[PDB]
Parts: sequence; structure tokens; C-alpha cells
Amino acid sequence: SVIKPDMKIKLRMEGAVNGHPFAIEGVGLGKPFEGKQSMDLKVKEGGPLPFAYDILTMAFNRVFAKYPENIVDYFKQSFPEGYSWERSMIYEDGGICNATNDITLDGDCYIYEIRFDGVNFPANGPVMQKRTVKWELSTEKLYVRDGVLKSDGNYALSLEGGGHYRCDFKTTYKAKKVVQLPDYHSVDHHIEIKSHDKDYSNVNLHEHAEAHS
Repeated sequence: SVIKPDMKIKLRMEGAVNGHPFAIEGVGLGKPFEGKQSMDLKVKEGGPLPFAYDILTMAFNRVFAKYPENIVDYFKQSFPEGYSWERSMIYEDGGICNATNDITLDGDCYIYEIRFDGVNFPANGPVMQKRTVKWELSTEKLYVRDGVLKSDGNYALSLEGGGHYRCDFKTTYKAKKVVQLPDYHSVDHHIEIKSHDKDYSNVNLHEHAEAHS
């Protein structure tokens, strides 16, 4: 109804990591029915970022995931009004991140207002020492609890010179109107920084997602 196969994205993130503030904004586009998207992100404050960019990328919209006919699509159903999400991320070395996103739609452009806050990242850790390479394929598990859609995920960042750095994601999704709620299902994610400048001021980000059951 308000979804075309080609959709635009505009966003601003405000946040802090270990009490050091920053701000990034982004512009991009995707194909909601194909579950593909890409965007260019520029750091506007707090640059150059003194931490691994990788902790941000997942904050940078489940509308962009291919849903099969036999699984309820909570996200596409939530427009034109939109929906929002809250999320906690607990890394195995005690660094903890919180984020929220409020998603509105203007014509054919999704608009994000994002808050991000990380704390307790050790100075000698892979995050503050920028030793991360990429997120491995992520399997997100979705279920309903007290009339709200929620998700769990056990993700992992590959590290410079081998090994992995683990993080547990917990997300709550809230449509702004009442929408049909899905049954239990999975979403596979591929997320990738395809190109960036040396200090990550500019970053070109890609994601591809498919739901399964």
C-alpha cells in the first residue's frame, strides 16, 4: 500500500561509547521485498571514532527482510504509522550497548531517529583497539511475549588474527498501531561494510535478510 519495491532511507544516530559522544547520519536505499538494502554513513561529531564501527552497524529496520507468504510480516504491516525498537547488546567481556530506533515513513523514504549508548568497554579489548573484522551470518529468533514482538540472537564478530568475539542481542519491537502478530520464526542476516575510508568517517553498509520457519 505504502511500500514500493524501491524505497529510500534517511537516518540520524546520536550516541556515546564510554561517555564519549558522537553523531552519524545516513542516506540509502533498499528493496523491502527482496530483503536487500545499502546506505552511506558519514560521521558528523566525535570523529574519528575511537572504537570499532562494527558495534554500530546493526543499529543502522526489519522492513528490509524477505518474508515468505506463510509467515506473518509484522514490519511491512506496521506502516504507514511505523514502529519502534529497543535493544540491548551484551558482549562477553562486559561491554554493554543499548539502542533505540523510531521509524517513520515520509512518502517513499523511511526515516530513523536512533540513540546508541555503550559502556564498560575495556581499553585493551577488541572494541576499543579496533580489532574486529566482520559479523558472521546472524540467525535472529523471533517470538511474542505479552502481546509484543521480541527477538534473541547469539552473534559473533570475527577478530584480527583469528577467533571470535561474542555478543548477545535482545530486541523489543513495537508497531504504533495494532497489527497481526507472527508465530515463532527465524531471520538470517548478512551484514557487511563494503567500503570505508581509513578513519571510518565514510562508510558504505549493506545488509541482506530472509525469514524462515
